[PDB]
Amino acid sequence: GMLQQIRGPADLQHLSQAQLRELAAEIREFLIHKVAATGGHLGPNLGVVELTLALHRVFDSPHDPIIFDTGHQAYVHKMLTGRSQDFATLRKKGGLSGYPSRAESEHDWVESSHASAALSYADGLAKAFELTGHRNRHVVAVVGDGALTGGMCWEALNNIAASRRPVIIVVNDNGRSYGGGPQLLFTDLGLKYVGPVDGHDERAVEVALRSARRFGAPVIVHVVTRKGMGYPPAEGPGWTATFSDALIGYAQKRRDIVAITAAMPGPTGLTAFGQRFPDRLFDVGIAEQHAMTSAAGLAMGGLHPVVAIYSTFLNRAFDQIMMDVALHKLPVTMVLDRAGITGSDGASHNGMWDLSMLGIVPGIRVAAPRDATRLREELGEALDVDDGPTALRFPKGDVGEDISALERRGGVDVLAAPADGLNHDVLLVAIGAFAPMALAVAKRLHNQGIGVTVIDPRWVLPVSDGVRELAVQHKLLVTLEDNGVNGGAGSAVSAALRRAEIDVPCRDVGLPQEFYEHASRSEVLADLGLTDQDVARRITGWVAALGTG
Amino acid sequence: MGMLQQIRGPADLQHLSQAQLRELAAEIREFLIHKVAATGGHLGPNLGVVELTLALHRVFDSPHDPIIFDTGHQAYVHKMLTGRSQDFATLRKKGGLSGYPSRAESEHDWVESSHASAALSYADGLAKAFELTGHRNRHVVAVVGDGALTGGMCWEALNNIAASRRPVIIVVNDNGRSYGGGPQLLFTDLGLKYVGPVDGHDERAVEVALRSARRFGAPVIVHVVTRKGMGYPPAEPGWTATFSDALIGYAQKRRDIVAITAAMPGPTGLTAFGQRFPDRLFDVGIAEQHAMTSAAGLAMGGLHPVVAIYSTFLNRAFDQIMMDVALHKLPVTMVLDRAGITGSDGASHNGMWDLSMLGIVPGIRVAAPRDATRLREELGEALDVDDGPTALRFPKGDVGEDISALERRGGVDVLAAPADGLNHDVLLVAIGAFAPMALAVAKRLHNQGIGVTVIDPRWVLPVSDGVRELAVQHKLLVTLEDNGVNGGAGSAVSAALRRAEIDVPCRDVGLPQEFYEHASRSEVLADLGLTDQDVARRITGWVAALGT
Ligand SMILES: CCCCOP(=O)(O)[C@](C)(O)c1sc(CCOP(=O)(O)OP(=O)(O)O)c(C)[n+]1Cc1cnc(C)nc1N
Ligand SMILES: CCCCOP(=O)(O)[C@](C)(O)c1sc(CCOP(=O)(O)OP(=O)(O)O)c(C)[n+]1Cc1cnc(C)nc1N
Ligand SMILES: [Mg+2]
Ligand SMILES: [Mg+2]
Repeated sequence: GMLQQIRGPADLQHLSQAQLRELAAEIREFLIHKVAATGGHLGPNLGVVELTLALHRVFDSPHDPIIFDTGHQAYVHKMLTGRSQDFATLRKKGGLSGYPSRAESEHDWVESSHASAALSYADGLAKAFELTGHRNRHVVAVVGDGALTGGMCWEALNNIAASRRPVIIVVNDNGRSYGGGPQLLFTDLGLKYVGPVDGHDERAVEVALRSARRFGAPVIVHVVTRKGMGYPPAEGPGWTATFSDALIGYAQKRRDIVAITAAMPGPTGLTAFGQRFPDRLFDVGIAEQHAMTSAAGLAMGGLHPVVAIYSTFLNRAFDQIMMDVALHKLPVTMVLDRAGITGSDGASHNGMWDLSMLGIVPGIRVAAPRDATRLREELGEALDVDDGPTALRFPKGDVGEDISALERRGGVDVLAAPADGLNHDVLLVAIGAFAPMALAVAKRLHNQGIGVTVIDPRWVLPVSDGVRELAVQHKLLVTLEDNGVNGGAGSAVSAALRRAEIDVPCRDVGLPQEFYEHASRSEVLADLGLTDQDVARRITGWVAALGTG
Repeated sequence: MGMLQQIRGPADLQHLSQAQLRELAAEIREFLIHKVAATGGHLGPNLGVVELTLALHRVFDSPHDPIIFDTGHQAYVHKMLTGRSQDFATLRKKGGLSGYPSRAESEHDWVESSHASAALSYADGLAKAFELTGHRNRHVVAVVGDGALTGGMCWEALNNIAASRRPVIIVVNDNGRSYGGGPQLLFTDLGLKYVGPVDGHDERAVEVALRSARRFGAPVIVHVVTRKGMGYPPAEPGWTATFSDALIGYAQKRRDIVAITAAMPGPTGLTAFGQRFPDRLFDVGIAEQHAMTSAAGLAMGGLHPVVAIYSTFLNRAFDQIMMDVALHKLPVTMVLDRAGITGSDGASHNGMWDLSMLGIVPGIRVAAPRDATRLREELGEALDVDDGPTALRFPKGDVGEDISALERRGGVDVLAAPADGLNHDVLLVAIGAFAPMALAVAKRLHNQGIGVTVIDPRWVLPVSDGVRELAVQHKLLVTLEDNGVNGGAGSAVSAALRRAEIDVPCRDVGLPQEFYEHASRSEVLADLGLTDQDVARRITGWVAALGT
């Protein structure tokens, strides 16, 4: 049993090639059984077993930093750096992170899962080691073919190529046979190129890595791997499926609708759209910037693009939404799935920034579906906005059960009104998927004699006349949102009331503006007090304090 | 008379002789010098593309063939050849010709954004649209400078363009080398057909290359070498100077300070820093994303980077600030010059987003200097924050005399207090460049018998204890900021008060969340009612409504 004997990378040093073959087979058996139980990125990690062995046989981590781009493929790295006994807890609260973690190991450097950044870290680290006079530190960046489609890699390669400071660029390419990688050639950029190397020939990978280190300047080592290598399998109604079906339905009648994904046609629900309309689906790679600006170009050509990008990753396209789409008043609809807490993938995956970021965009119209019917209606309304950008945001998981409104008042859906004998005390503005929690809050407060109107504004931005009209009829306004509080929906509602000379007290119940550790979505929300029990308690205290000072 | 006056549109070039195009180029240069020299416009970049622009409009049929300029500051010759040569007396003036292409001005203009490196992405989308709508024989031409080509968007776009035979012609206008600011990487062997290098001042040779590209039937790169300022040798007391001097002084003692610019060492005040510490200045090209994440890597190696990027361009680095710097709690200081209204470059240049964008970043610390001494002071404080990102933001132009405080309470500077005998009616939270306005507003209100405390919070984010402590002592809080109101400083102050159970009425006096047309900074502010007269009037109304 060799895996159990690996205390750290140096224990690989004197293994025979036969022993390394046996060890790699032990590693695959481990991954298959451990990751099947916890969930996680099985396929990408099976693909890098020999690559990771070779990296830790040639380089001296962390004196030689091994930076994983995206970081979802560092399980083998963790198993070879003292953490093989920790995988029962993988991606669980308090357990092993699904990405590298500096708190777990000195061998881990970058915790962000946002792709294509590794080479930029590498350039800065190499610059730092020169400035501090550290001898013989070899920065190694492991970059997938998908990550290599992102613009950050081009900026970093241009900067790296301007210097003889050694950076070793390991391209982990599983988009081709020895797929989702670059269409552009990177054999002739002006940087030394080694390969293509069979990334499941462990000794060949070491030979190439050793040649790269000897060269003493920037070098690209192109390694070809197979996703899921060694495991054939790898080699409840959700919001996504409701979106997919609704988009197809609208596009059957409207030929001007096109769809764009940044490398995630399946997860965004666009695969089925492309099957029906193959000429109207574009996969631009891991390139959210180009997704949005190419959408602007499509709209300048008369089309109405639907850009489906998971909330957190849309951060990369802020300036394109602002200067390429909004400045030109172009009809681009953005669909942000995985909005709000996602939980298991940690801080860099939670979609908790979109309402705050999109709120800076002049004239933007943003909707947060509360259920399946409202996702279908609001998508149709967005597709009917022809003079500027629109966005829909909704969480991962089971679609919310339909909640029909008591009445619609200036675009706002009234979901609950104060019961007879109770007054209009609290206006609870329920954003998106928090409608059920708001209704439960209203029932608890009812039992305490506190009258609550629950509304779903539908179109959260801009804040509508209906919200302002109902706000003046209540004594306290509470916004409940699955988004960071800073610049979020609650702050936007407060700002709109004050602009309208309405000074009803407002409170912003949302996610504190912090980076969250991995846990289940329900665990994160409970730890933050985003439960109907805790929210009702807070509102009780605010109501009792009214006029006390 | 001359030929330029006879050019009604591009087709009037069609039958000119080579000798005539040569005379016309010289007339265009003389015109550009007459109307742009010493005005603040982009003379050099436009002198560089006289022959290129003539050749483009001799080969392509705009706008059936869209000609998309990257950045757009080099489209003056394009405008002269598309019916606007009589409009240059108004260039970059309120109500006059834009400094960038404008769809309202001309069917020949497509992209109005000045943010660089986006043209090829527009071009990919446009080519895709023409295919989907069945338009024949529309050749999309993107004119991309060598500097713009250092931006990541170009690589994403070229990757996508290369996946299709849809005709996109990539005209690289390279003035970073002689026939530097351009890519270090080669683009001769990307898998895309490459033509050149072409002498960009040989108008005939440029036409020959463009015709070869136009008939190729697939994407093609045409590499044209131009000389910035061709034909005009001269083209061939500021906040920024205060920053420059302060940074050099701190780095003399702190060897761990490094500076990074995204292709603007001169305008950001970093040239003088590199001259003193040449190993500690990095120019990463037009690559704000790489600037921030390589800053993260430098910080991971034990250094304290100072990233100087103009406010509006920092939008491009939002996710790197968030997931590469802030997530790792790294000590990177961001210095945002041209913060607030800049005016003459129009909507895509005003630095009116940074307080709103930065406020989303968990834990961030953001300062807005009110004067030179506070820039020096707050920069030093930023450099001493070792556990997360800091930012300073300040406006273009000259810095006036220091504004002295009456006292500092909880980090907040009290600039004025209600006169003896007046009540504490208004807390006027003056952000950065608007401290003089706030003091003028307070004097007007004083004459009306309204007592105002004016504070400079210095560190606007997070909102400080001092702001909360003073707010409860007043009947009204007004935040005055040179930033968009949505998610800006005023909304942040309001949110902090409400989180602390303080319901004192707050008003957010800032820039409406709109894209502004070009005009002078003072004109934009006046048009918005951001003057001490107008703001005092609004506050008078709010105070009258509260009574007491
Ligand atoms: C179970 C839930 C787990 C969610 O996490 P995910 O969605 O699996 C992940 C890691 O995140 C990835 S990997 C990936 C392709 C890598 O392709 P590539 O680099 O070739 O790697 P490979 O696996 O082939 O080895 C993409 C597109 N994403 C999302 C993503 C999108 N946009 C940006 C800027 N950054 C991202 N990080
Ligand atoms: C006096 C007021 C006028 C301000 O306007 P500026 O600052 O001149 C301008 C146009 O903006 C430019 S041009 C330029 C180099 C172009 O280099 P290149 O493409 O090679 O052009 P060329 O050599 O032909 O001039 C750069 C860096 N900037 C700023 C800039 C920075 N970051 C981003 C994302 N986008 C920008 N647009
Ligand atoms: Mg891959
Ligand atoms: Mg140039």
